[PDB]
Amino acid sequence: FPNTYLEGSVRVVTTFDSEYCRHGTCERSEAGVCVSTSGRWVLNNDYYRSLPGVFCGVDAVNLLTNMFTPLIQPIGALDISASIVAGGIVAIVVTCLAYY
Amino acid sequence: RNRATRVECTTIVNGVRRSFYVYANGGKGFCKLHNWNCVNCDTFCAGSTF
Amino acid sequence: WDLTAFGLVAEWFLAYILFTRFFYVLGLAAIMQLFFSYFAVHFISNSWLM
Amino acid sequence: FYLTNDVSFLAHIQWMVMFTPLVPFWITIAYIICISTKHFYWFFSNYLKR
Amino acid sequence: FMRFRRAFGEYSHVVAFNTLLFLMSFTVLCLTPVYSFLPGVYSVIYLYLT
Amino acid sequence: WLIINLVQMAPISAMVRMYIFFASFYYVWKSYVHVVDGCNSSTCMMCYK
Repeated sequence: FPNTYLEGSVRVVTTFDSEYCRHGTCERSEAGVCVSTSGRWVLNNDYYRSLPGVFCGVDAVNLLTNMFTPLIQPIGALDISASIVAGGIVAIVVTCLAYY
Repeated sequence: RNRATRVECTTIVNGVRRSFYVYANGGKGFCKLHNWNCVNCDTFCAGSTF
Repeated sequence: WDLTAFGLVAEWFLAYILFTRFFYVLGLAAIMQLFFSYFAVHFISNSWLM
Repeated sequence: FYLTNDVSFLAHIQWMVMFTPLVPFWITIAYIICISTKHFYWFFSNYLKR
Repeated sequence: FMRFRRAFGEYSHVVAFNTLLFLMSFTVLCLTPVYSFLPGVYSVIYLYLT
Repeated sequence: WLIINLVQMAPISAMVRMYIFFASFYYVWKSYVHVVDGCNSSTCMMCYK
């Protein structure tokens, strides 16, 4: 198992390049840092950086920069959480334009 | 629409134009195999469509 | 007992009896609906218009 | 902006149909906000304002 | 119904405003099972806007 | 790029199943046509004669 930086409802895991495995199935994961809003299992492998509530990146700054990746994605990538993403841009745009 | 039994047509033999008739059923059936009003179109007897 | 399927079959039979030029577009719509219901998912991604 | 509403509606529909799948999301949301502010003002004035 | 219609306008100013808050609360509740930290901050911002 | 996108649209099994569906429908339609209208080779007498 990889080292865990935090434990609980919010989980932060840093991994090397190895086939980390536990009771069940095994998969290979690239080295990096991963964080999830839920206590569910997380990995740097593919099919893991697709699930909602899961953030990943090469480093701490890389993860923070990649957190905004869906924002430049063409429309039609989120289904339910589109409203909050839209509002987070609408508020900034309306303020920065209409006032300043 | 048409109850005709004979149909006219022409052809050229030895540089002259002759004429001959083609027989038809006259109002019964359609024969979708060759979409023409035929009479027993499977026998080479006289009077059959050809 | 239930006989909805028999009623639908009878409706389809009566529709086929009253053949027109526009029956093909309805058949195409039906077969497309069946095909989309049967597979779906696989080739739908992005393209909200699609 | 420098067009009549009659052609403006068609222009908006054409732009939304054509350019949507290949443009960043924030551009689309800004377009929507700029189009809908003129009605948001009316709605807020007539049903929410004090 | 006319008496109720005449009486409704006094509370309509609150009835209209309640809808947006209800919609926002429902959306936040729907988004709970993935981001299990939202209810805490949402209550604080709710109280701040109150 | 259009060709690359088209070829990578779906896995092979889904393509095979979709081709099977259309082939089955086409063969069913051809059989239905062969039932009513008749075959060209009436010499063999088939079963409709």
